[PDB]
Amino acid sequence: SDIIVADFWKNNEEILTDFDKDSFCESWTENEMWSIEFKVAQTCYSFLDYESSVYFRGQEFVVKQLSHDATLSKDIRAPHIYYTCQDGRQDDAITGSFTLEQCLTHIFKTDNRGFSWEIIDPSNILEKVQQENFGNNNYLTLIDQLLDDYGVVVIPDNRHLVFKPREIYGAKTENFIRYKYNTDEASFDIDTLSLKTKIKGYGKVDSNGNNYFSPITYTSPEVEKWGIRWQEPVSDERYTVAGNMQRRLKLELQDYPATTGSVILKECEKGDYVLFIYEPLGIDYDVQIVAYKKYPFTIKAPEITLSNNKKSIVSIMAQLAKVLKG
Amino acid sequence: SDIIVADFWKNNEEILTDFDKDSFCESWTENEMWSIEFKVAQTCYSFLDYESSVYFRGQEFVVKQLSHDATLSKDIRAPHIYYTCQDGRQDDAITGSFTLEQCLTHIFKTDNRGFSWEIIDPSNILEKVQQENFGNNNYLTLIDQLLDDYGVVVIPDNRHLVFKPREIYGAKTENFIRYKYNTDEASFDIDTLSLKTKIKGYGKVDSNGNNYFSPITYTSPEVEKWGIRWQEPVSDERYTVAGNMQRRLKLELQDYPATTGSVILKECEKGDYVLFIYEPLGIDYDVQIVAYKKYPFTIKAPEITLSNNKKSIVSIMAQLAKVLKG
Amino acid sequence: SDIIVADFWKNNEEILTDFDKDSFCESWTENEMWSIEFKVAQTCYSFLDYESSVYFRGQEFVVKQLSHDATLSKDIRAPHIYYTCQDGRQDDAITGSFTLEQCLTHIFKTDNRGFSWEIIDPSNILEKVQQENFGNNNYLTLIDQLLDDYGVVVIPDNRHLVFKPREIYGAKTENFIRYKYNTDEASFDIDTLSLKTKIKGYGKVDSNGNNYFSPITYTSPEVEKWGIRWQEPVSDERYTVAGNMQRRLKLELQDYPATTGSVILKECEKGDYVLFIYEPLGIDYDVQIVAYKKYPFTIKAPEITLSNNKKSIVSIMAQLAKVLKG
Repeated sequence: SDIIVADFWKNNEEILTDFDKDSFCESWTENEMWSIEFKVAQTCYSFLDYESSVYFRGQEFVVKQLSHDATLSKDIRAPHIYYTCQDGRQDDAITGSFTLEQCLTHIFKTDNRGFSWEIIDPSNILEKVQQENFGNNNYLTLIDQLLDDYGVVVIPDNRHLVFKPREIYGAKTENFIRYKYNTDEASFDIDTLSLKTKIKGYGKVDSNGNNYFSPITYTSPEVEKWGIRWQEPVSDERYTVAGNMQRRLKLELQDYPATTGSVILKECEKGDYVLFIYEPLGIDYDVQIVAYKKYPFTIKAPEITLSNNKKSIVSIMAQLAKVLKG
Repeated sequence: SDIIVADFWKNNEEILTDFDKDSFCESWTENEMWSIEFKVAQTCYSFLDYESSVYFRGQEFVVKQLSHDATLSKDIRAPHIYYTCQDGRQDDAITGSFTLEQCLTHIFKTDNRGFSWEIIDPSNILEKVQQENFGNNNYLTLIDQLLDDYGVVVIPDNRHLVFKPREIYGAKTENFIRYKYNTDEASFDIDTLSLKTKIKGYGKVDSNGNNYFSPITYTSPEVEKWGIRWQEPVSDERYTVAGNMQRRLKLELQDYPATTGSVILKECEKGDYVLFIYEPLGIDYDVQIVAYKKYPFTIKAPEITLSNNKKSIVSIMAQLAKVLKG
Repeated sequence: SDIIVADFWKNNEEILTDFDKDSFCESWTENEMWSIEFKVAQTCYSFLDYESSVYFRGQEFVVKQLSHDATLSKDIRAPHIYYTCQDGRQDDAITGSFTLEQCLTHIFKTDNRGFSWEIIDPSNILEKVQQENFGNNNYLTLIDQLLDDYGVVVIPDNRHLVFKPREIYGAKTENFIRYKYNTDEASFDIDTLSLKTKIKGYGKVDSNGNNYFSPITYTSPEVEKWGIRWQEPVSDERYTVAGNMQRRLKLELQDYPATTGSVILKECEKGDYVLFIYEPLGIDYDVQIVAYKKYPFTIKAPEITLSNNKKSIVSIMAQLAKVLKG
């Protein structure tokens, strides 16, 4: 449980001591942020400043924000080392039918900046995507594109990046929520504003205005419950053949009420599933762990965010704003 | 005055009883929202839940947001049935010189989803608009485009949609405001940040860079009061002939101070006009009813929003934020 | 120190008297706003209303926002006369390799609206920029483009506009801040989220996909301190030759921690430099005066904003939001 701090130049390293244990917070939100924040009061080299590394439970975080007030007090915000990949650019672009492996190779070919990667896909879920000018961006933006293109998640262990198809990210647990109303341990925002039961996927349109392939349709089994309601189609001008489009549609269709909540659950479990039972209507569906907030040096339980909201993290935060406002 | 509630499946229907009469709110804002919200406390089928219909004064509202707290309390927000047209998509697109009637026909040809429409235009104000790829969107977005293209308003009576030219939407009343300053019954934000007196309308430019027609200019009579000040021109690449452009310009020019206020007025009157007399300068101009907020089960007078702000509803809300802040 | 007010029509002019001296505020933020605001209580022509001119220390401000409450009180917000150039449009566009002088001439050729200009560049820093369709916009938007294209600042003296290369805007003062932590007189937000040490500049790409010239690279001397970290490149499709690109890159690279603070300093000094010494790491760099807030009729010292944040004024305000929140 010792925290280690090193200056950017790695000449001063020590155990961090003068920090507020109740301040100390580790926070993660799926594909948005992973950071630690804490407050230190002091009473003589530099160990903790901009660009210092802070080592906590086997992971490295780098000081990017730091306040100075005066004894003296500093409030640190340190994003996980993963986020430093944004310092890298791949200006070169490639076009063609490529695997995730070929794309990741493209990102890091000229300067890997200490990053490595692997793809875990033993069932061969993934397939090629037709890239057009893949590149000309910073490494993080490029990775984020791949996540969307291939239907994968990235799980950083320091600068080693593990990519997995969404299907094998998170396992079914034995946790479940029988939801009748909000409690101390579980509060949810639920709506049907985005409830849809059928969606189309369209590829490229030729110079004559004709489609390369007939659009793909994906229909939820909940079409029986709610009737046909059309989600905005996926339209991807790069696809001249269906490719992974069908799976893309199923990944995107919001065929259950958008449900986002903050819970205390009864280990690391990013992406793990909890069965959500919406009791008033007897409708059962999975919600996933999409965020956490830990105070590891206190007796507080981790605060977990569970969601099935496929739209966006901003849509998820809107729902949580309603949860917090009450 | 009985409210009726039916579940989505129409197997349970009843008179709604356990609701907070002071909570009960009907709100409308021109081309933005129309909803009811209320709170119900309970102490056994499902009647009121997601996708339930709530019938109030001859109109249908559908539960899309619902809170659950615990006795038990639920806060409902139910947009008018009109807004459910967004569940429909017209993926097909059409190009050509079309009437509003032809466009509306296009929207609902494959699946009307229970919607109908009519156009009331006895004076033949409306004309054709040159559409390019009209379609490929949800029904609400398409309708909103038509409102802008043709200079019309839509007035939903449940799923029956009445379209009217802006000229015959709202009549001149005998209400007037002699404005010297803000009172309990009328408070206004007024500015001249967007005050303009002349505007141009441009159509398509050809492959050589030449315009299909010379731009149309519309000059306010207030050019005598304020001098020439140029509004951002209308530019519409679809127009190869003037068409309805001149009228478009007059619909858009903000030739009076942008004036937005919340009033209590001394029936349904959406779009009706109130004469606004800006007393300090002796300048008279019309403001229109663009929103209301009713508490029908209380003795409170409807709160009305009057505006002549042609920019946007966000611009109108900015002004009201100033009214509310004081 | 007499304030003079004239109505828009210039028939009523007088010394302004019934105003709250503590209310009276002059505020400037670099290329964003320059205004006065004040409150007047009254107890009879119109002198002070919408479009009135308010003359303060040799500059003209025009009333655009005005509140009315009731004795009677009015809160005025009056942007500097410079901002009225937005009432002018240059619909015509030009393409070619042009000097700043040729562009400014283009803006004001048809109707100068009382504006004049001059360029002060005795060292001949400025050069031609390849314009494509320069024009078709309001005068302020066009000026703002030129500021970015040519690397210049505009310093309005009423409607006379002085343009200067960034190098000769602001001089080195003898003011310095030895920063260890925040005090009553100086509080700063500092981060390294945008810290970059190398950047590329790209021009036009031809029909075959090849660049007209090899990209230009600019490397900070701080690459020795922080390592190579790539900023988003400048990419300008108009450039078929390097032109002023190298200078553009140096103008844009954020090679020191983004540092924004509110200070009381110990005359007009827009753009003047203060040496910022970040004491904990012994890193010295310039910050510039980018905003002020004055209460000229009080004993309050001007509040100055110092920054070296090259991203945007919104990025600068974000940092100040952190300063204000604490």
